[PDB]
Amino acid sequence: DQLKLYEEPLSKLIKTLFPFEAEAYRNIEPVYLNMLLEKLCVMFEDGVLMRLKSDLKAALCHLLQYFLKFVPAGYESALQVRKVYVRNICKALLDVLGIEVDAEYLLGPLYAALKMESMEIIEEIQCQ
Amino acid sequence: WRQRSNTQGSILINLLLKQPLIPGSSLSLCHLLSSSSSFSLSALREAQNLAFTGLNLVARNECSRDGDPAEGGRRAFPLCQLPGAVHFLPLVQFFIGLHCQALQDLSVCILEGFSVTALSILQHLVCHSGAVVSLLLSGQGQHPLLKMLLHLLAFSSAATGHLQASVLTQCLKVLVKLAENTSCDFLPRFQCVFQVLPKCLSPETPLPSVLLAVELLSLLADHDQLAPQLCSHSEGCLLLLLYMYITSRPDRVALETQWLQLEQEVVWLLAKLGVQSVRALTVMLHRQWLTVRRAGGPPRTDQQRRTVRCLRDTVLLLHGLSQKDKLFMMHCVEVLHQFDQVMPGVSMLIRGLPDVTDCEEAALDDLCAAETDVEDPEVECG
Amino acid sequence: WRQRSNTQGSILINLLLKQPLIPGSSLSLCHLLSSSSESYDGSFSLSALREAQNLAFTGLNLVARNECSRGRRAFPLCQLPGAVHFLPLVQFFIGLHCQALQDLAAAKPEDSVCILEGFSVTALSILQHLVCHSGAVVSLLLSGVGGQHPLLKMLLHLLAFSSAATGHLQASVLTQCLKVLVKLAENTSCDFLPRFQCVFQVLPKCLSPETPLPSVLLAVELLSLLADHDQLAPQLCSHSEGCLLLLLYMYITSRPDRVALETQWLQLEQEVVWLLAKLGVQNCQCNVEVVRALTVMLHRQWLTVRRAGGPPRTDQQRRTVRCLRDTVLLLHGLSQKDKLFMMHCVEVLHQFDQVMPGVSMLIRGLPDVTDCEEAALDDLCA
Ligand SMILES: [Zn+2]
Repeated sequence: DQLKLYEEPLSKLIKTLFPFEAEAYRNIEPVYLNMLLEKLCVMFEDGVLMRLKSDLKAALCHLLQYFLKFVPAGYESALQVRKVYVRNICKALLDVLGIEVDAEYLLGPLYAALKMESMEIIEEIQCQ
Repeated sequence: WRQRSNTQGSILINLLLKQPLIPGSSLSLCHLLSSSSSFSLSALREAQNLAFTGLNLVARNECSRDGDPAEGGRRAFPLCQLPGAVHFLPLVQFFIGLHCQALQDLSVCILEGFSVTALSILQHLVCHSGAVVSLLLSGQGQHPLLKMLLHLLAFSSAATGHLQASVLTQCLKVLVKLAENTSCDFLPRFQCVFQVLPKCLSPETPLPSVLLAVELLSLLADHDQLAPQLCSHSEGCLLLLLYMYITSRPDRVALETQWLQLEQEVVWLLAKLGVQSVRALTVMLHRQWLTVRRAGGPPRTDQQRRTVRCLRDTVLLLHGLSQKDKLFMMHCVEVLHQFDQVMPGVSMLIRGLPDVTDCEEAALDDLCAAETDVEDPEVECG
Repeated sequence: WRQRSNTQGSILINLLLKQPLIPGSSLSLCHLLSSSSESYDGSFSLSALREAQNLAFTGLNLVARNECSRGRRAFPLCQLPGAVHFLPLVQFFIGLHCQALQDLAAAKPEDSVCILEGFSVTALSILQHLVCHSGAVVSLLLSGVGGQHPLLKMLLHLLAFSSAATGHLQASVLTQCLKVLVKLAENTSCDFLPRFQCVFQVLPKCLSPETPLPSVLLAVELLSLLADHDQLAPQLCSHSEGCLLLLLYMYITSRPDRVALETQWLQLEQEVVWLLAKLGVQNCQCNVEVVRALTVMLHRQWLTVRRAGGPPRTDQQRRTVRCLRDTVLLLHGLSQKDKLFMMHCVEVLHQFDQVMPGVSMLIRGLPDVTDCEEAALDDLCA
């Protein structure tokens, strides 16, 4: 219930500070969002998706989306640092994928991650 | 709350040691020390060592700890004392002195990129220390960097170009930061820097400098002595230029989102002008009401949500002016058609918002210009 | 603790930020973060250079925000993440001039590799700092292919380069990389100790007489760190030419070129006696030579202290007399371990016999006397 009483304001703050619209990252300093990135990383190391009670988890996954697709890679931290970040991320996402009742707030994250993977693969096979 | 955000509450050395805050030019700070380039390596390396020492100090600086009870004053959000950036100030002082010397003569251009990176540096500095900004303002020519940055503002007010165009933006950033970081008592000594703002209010200045200037105008109008002094100008009490910038719309590459930021800042400044005590309001309401009325429901995008709130506080300002001054109605006759069409539209649209105010709503019930007509002749129509 | 963690992160970043780390080397951490680097540009392009540089800048931000907490590793320094993120830039700058030394060896250029080597001196100082308070980068290095870690491979490569010839730049960069290496050996565990066997092959060229005393001193410190391994302790002798022992003792006996003050001398001797104590607490002419060298060092120190007994008031004086104490205990250990001691020390035995009553009187003069050393002296009496 302690979670419940601030769940929806928390998610609203996520969506507002991290809107879907691109360029939303330019409003905030990249070191801010970089420490936010490592924060979300260590959160997924905690398996928050299992450890939390309310799936409305959906907000943190939407934040993960904000990081991945709207915010470019290499702006907050380096592309290798952000890469190992999202590596730990998607590994934790797999661990929680093994056991879940609903997938809607999780399938989107995986889609975004594999999408960026597809794009970088296309770039490294730019013409071959 | 034990780390006190020493790392965030510091200079943000992570920010100070980060890829160019400004767009491009790929700088970082001692890259400038690597760059051997107040005209000599003499005192250049002195300022470099002072800045490196100040950086090490701020890294080791824990001025505020566990909650910061030491920072006191009427100034809200007193960052911390942070004597470290004081030692970093001589480097930007020297670089901006070189820049001002390169500006006063009809030279080189790289110093100007170094200059704007130094301005970004200053923005970072005054962002995280109240003692630093207090000495920046206090120290006639006190703190020659302050007078020379005023001279930079004057140099950029004419013969804009592109480098000085960026200098406008970053210097307005640091001033509005210095202004907002200063208490009410420092506004009287900030009046000397405020004297330069009218040149930035010239019809030439680009939109980012314009919106930063409006922010500075608001910060100054928070003072009770700075507001009448700024309104003591000639043209329109220094606000005619601002109002005609609303109606004029000088830039087309400037996105209407940035224009909306400008508009909200202007209307909030004028609302503060009311609490410390028409053509432009009507034309911006015309554009914004067209944009919102073309949409059939609540703004799903954030930009149009801000546009709707802009409608809200703009009709607030309109009813404030009308109740304050009855000359509002014949200040409206020249734009009476725009007004009589926007007012009912924007009032119905805000009625579409479930939340209520009853003050802005009382304003709606007060103005409520309706039907804009009597009837049109149906005979020989179209 | 996390407070101590934040302080140690601040200490690391400060040791990175300062005046150029290695006094006299006008280059600093920035000297690497933003480098013009005019011309291996193939393996490390200018784009790859800026890539390593912003990798490093991000890592520096992280260690500014660091909270790295803490039998395998001797001291729980930090286990700091931003260290391996500096690892890109230092890897770049250390493969730099390593490729170039390799190319100049292939030719058998210099004007550029002098600057490259100054850059790498600064980089190796950064390496020492990031093995001062770390353990993520310290453990990651210890994880080789077998095989070796890439940065470890390149540093060992340029180490063999500088150890083969002790010319202009090689001596200085060698001193720096040996500092790095002794830090590694201090911060590693017994499992990674056999990985430094390649360093055991590179080391004879380091303990050559032509190498200056700071370098060989760091090499002796490294050897003493390595001695704590049943696999490394046997890696001393049974090799006729010197086995990194005959060379050490001919160095301490006949100091080459002696271009240093007196207290600079006997630093090697202190490290040597500590190393031999380490070996003891664990017949080459590796066994025979350490006898006459120890006697001659004890003799010269007994002269320098007997010429003016006085009180141990200067730090070099107490250092010399403590060196005398550990030296005579080591000589007693040498007499215990070998019987040919008296027989094969005859060429210098007289210098030992004259010192014997004087050294015993000095020892008895010390208000602190370890009974082991007293009885050892008594056994040395005949
Ligand atoms: Zn031997």
